[PDB]
Amino acid sequence: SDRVRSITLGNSTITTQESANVVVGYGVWPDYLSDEEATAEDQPTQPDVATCRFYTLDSVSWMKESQGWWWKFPDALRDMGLFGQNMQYHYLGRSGYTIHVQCNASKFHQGCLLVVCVPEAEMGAANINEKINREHLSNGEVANTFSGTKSSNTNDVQQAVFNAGMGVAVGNLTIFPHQWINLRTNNCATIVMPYINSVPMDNMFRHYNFTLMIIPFAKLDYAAGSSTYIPITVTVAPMCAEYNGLRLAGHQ
Amino acid sequence: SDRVRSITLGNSTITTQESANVVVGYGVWPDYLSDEEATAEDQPTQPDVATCRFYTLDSVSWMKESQGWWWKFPDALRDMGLFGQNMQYHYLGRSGYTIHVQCNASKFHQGCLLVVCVPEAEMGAANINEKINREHLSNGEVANTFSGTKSSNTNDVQQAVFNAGMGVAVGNLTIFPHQWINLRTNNCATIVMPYINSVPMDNMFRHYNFTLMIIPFAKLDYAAGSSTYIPITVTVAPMCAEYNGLRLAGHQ
Amino acid sequence: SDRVRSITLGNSTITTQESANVVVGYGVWPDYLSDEEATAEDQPTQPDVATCRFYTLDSVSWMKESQGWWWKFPDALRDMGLFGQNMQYHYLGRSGYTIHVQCNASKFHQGCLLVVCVPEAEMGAANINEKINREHLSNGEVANTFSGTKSSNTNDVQQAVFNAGMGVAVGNLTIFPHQWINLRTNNCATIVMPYINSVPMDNMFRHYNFTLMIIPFAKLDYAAGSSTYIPITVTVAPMCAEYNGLRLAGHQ
Amino acid sequence: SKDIYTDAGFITCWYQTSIVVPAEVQNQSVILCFVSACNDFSVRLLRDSPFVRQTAFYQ
Amino acid sequence: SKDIYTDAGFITCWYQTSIVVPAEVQNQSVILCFVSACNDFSVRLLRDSPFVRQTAFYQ
Repeated sequence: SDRVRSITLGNSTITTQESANVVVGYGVWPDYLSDEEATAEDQPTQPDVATCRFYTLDSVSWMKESQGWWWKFPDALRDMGLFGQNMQYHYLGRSGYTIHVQCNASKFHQGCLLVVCVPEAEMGAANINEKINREHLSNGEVANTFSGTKSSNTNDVQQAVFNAGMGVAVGNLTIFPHQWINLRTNNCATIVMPYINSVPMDNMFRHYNFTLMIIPFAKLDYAAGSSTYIPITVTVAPMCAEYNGLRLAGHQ
Repeated sequence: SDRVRSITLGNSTITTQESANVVVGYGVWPDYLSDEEATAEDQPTQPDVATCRFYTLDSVSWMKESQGWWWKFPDALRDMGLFGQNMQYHYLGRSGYTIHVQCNASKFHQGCLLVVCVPEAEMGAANINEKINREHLSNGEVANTFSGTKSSNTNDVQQAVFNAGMGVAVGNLTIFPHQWINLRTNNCATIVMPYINSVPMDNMFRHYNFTLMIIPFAKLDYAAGSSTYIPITVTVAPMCAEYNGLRLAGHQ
Repeated sequence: SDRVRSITLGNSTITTQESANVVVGYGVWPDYLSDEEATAEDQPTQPDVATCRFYTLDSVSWMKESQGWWWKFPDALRDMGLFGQNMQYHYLGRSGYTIHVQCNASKFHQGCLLVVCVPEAEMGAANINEKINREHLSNGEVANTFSGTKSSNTNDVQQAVFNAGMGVAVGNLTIFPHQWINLRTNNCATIVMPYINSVPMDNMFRHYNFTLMIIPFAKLDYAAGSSTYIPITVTVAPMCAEYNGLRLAGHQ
Repeated sequence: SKDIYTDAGFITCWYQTSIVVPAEVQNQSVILCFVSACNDFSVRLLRDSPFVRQTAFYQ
Repeated sequence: SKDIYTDAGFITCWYQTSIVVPAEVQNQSVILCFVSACNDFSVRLLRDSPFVRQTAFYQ
């Protein structure tokens, strides 16, 4: 059957035995920039082995009452190897991605997640006219967390699961590449997200390209004898990466 | 594989994911009356959309100690839609059937049913020389129930699981179209029963054509933490129906 | 799929629904002695129906703390039917084998066995300069048992699970035909072992050809409500048997 | 819009059987619902939606 | 009929292993048995069966 899937990217291989499928974005596979869309003129560096590989981010736990997580994803890989270095030393970066989210549970557990990859997820602040700090929209590989109530903190992102941060209806949030990790059948979820942007090659620090949102709909309900700690592990890998405009280090 | 089965009849569709098979009677698929067997002469009405559809009867529970059920089946659909109306207004009716019995259970449950479709199941009375009332052989979609002991009620059907009402040996009751709902593999049971009768077109109130008998052999045994109420749901659908001799309403 | 396997040998058939595979020795299927290797000259008796059939040995239990078992296998079938008689009345015997080991467990159990068929497993004694009795290397179909500690009994086999009796490293004991009965997937284990010996036809009482060793690595761990007694049943069947040199009964 | 001349239908979900669950598992669960349109779905007249409720400008 | 000259065989069922069952499941279960005949089954002489035990007529 087609439940056993393997993915080889460079020197890191994910083998899963209860996958679902691979959602290829909006049908378009990742590709390098063809020169009908060329803007800049100097030769870019395409590493293709030390960059197109799986990088593991931090793992978060899912209790009975957890509300959600979000990761910005040109920023959470700021300091993950030579993708991080070649992010720092350049000025323009273009790359696809390949999301994989590990989360396993036995047959006596129930619950369902939702893995949506929202482009340009511009979030509203907790107060109406307050400036968000940079350390609350993202924290790198450290995951942020939704709050189910009406959050009212200072310099903080508006945490509400029934608005998804942007003020959209969170039930209608499935127009994007989404998969459902229902814990009765599936071991993981795979999203191959191509690079959607209005400019051909963009910077990778000023711009937050997209946001991976995991929001639980069916809560982690289980008996009084099972294992409580059920983690969630996320590991992504860029695709077709290239870098334009080498300059001195830093960002300011 | 062949565990996923779909049945479409009119405007009602049963989709099951752990079926067993479809037992087609004694090999003969339902058919309209070909005119080599024609007896009456006026044109019959074949509705074919408002009649050949799934009608759901009442649902009964199966505890640890339940003994059985029986339904007469030209009579339990007396008042189920236009099959019931076209039963009432006519005089002769001919139709096949398609039995489907829903009953689900988890993997930590055990037990086994037996779904036998016995033609002409003429039942003996509780006392020897007593006349059975009409409201004890059938109650419409309200199911009757066997009693495991020697039943000795007045005006009542002889309720004994080791005689099947007719006085036959109930272990030998598998010569008919039968399926076994063993709860470890199967979700349902399907019997396509053609119309077996000694006359080509018969009335549908005076005659009880057959009796669907569900008799548990392996009792519903389970732990001290599982869900107690495990229902049994039966839904049938006539096939190739036609009706002869339209007259004024009623039956007397 | 290839999980359902059937084996027919004479008048005894093993049907398993969660097998793994059939390990055919070192690739060589059992065969009669071709006359390029012929040593003796009188005509041998090849019964082929009353000999090539499955013989069931004794069943042993596997608690949480059991350490191992070993059977010598030209000797444990000393008194199992006409294989036993035709062992006794002859002088030279040549036969292949077909090991099958039944051991079943539910999905809420865990553990893993190891079924290795070691040729010429010459075992060391408990004391250094002591003569082993015949009733401790084998007991027929009565299984011997390893001891996990440093065994120090008199006239006894050196029982230690971390030496496998021969003083070899027991982790390195997988060079032979081996299968793993991990209790989460498999119902049994099948080893078709051909006859490996330095002489073409050998006696079947003086020589212990090989030793079947079952040594648990992952202990039988389970909850506080499951069934404790989980047996282990072993049933083998000789193949391509022949017998040379009929003489008077006995062995001395 | 809500009117009387065109009414559509009344979805109603029903237990065909109950939920049989073995021991050491929770009793209650969660069903979700999705919605979409088939191959022949259509819309005809534009208008403003009744969800936009503003008072003044957004300076 | 029961006689001595023709005896057939003695079915005997045996535990090859025990029944290993995990927790929160009942211990005991039920096996059923079925019977039928193969392709070459035959019968030869008619007679009356010893099961008909009546006394008088059924008025």
